[PDB]
Amino acid sequence: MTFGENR
Amino acid sequence: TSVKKMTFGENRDLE
Amino acid sequence: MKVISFLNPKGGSGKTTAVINIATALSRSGYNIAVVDTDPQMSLTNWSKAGKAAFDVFTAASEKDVYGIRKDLADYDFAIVDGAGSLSVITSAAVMVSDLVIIPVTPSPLDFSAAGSVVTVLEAQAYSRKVEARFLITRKIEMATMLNVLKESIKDTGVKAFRTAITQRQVYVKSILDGDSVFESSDGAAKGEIEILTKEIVRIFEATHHH
Amino acid sequence: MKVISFLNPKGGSGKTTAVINIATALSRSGYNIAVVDTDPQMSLTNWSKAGKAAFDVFTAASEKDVYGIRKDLADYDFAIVDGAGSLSVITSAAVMVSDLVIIPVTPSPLDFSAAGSVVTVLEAQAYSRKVEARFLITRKIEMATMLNVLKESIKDTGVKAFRTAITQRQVYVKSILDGDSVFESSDGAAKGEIEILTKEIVRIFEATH
Ligand SMILES: Nc1ncnc2c1ncn2[C@@H]1O[C@H](COP(=O)(O)OP(=O)(O)NP(=O)(O)O)[C@@H](O)[C@H]1O
Ligand SMILES: Nc1ncnc2c1ncn2[C@@H]1O[C@H](COP(=O)(O)OP(=O)(O)NP(=O)(O)O)[C@@H](O)[C@H]1O
Repeated sequence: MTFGENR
Repeated sequence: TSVKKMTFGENRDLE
Repeated sequence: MKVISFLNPKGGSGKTTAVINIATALSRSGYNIAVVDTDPQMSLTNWSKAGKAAFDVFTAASEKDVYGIRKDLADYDFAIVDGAGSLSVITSAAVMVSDLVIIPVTPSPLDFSAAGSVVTVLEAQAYSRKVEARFLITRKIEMATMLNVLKESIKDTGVKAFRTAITQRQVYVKSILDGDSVFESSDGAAKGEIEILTKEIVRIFEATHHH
Repeated sequence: MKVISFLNPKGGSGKTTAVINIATALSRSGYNIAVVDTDPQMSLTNWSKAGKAAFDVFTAASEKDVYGIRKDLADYDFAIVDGAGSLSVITSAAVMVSDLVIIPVTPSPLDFSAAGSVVTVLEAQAYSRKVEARFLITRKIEMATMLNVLKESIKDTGVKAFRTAITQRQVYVKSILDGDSVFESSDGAAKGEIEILTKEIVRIFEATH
């Protein structure tokens, strides 16, 4: 999730 | 629902 | 005349599928629509050679064919672009000559990979001529988790996204196998959303007649 | 050491998602596996930034890094390449240094297009060193009408496939959304097929031992 927001 | 269901497979095969 | 593009350098993003169903929805609504296929594999074209489409189909051999669209398909009402699945100049070309850019993204983590690409070529174009843009959720599955993980990504970018999304349905696929679109079948789950999504696009150019 | 490659220019074919679950399954059996990420977006590499990974990750700065494989990853029992979702030099580089080339294809017809350009790169390599080839049906769905079309798309090319198609399940997605394979899930429907698909992959190397 943490990286999902990032993209 | 009808018409061209094989003509694509047929050619995806040719490619 | 207005140009419209479906650009997203990633492969399973449903660009082609969207273009067809959306274009049909526009033609059967009165307008005259011409579509330009820019795929080196000519999937949309290979499709058009079978059942009669409701819009006009063309085929590009290079970016030379895209840069001159405002010239060739000028008598038409809308020019749609099925962008190449590659990270080519087509994405660069398209934006250069468009009144609207649609970025198809799917509910997945590996899909938002080069979706960010298009966004920067538009901001980069914003200098010479402001080009509108909207993201398009596609193959929307039922996962609140992933939907937010994308929804958030679609926000940081700084661009809008159509209130409606393209759901995943075995019809959107089954229809391309035969040769029809989605309006050549009784399924009313899709026949509706496409029609609603299309009504949005019409509103966008409605605000260009207002100002 | 041996090299397995997953190539297909088409981006909806699940090349990245397959590798994660097959290589993960390959490590659990006692094998030391290493995977090379050639996608310019580096997906199999970002996903693995989650620690959870039974294999080793090596990113590719260019095709020059895909070529000198046996000179570097020579210590691993296996080296697997996440294909590039673009028509490029990658496909050409891979086949040249492989012992097996797996080609993911989906039910959707227009998803088989580039299945061709690849099959003709192998036909070229046969002149120097024939590279084994197999088609891997992924994201399968019970669509008879649609699967006969894909069943035939393969036949013509004249290459064997896999009696174990990777099915379409939500677990193959959520698992990746957190940073795991499908072996980190209660879901046993997926772990099954892969454990049987992987077995197949090894059989190709037994006939020759
Ligand atoms: N709304 C949808 N519902 C169900 N299946 C879909 C939908 N949109 C796309 N698909 C399927 O997913 C695949 C990917 O769609 P497609 O439009 O071909 O992507 P692209 O981005 O056009 N692919 P490419 O031209 O290789 O970049 C297709 O083969 C479709 O069959
Ligand atoms: N067996 C499967 N079940 C469910 N979803 C799948 C499966 N295989 C692939 N997908 C999904 O389909 C999308 C495309 O898969 P992906 O593995 O990213 O393709 P790629 O080959 O990685 N694409 P590209 O990098 O453009 O070549 C992803 O969002 C995956 O989550």
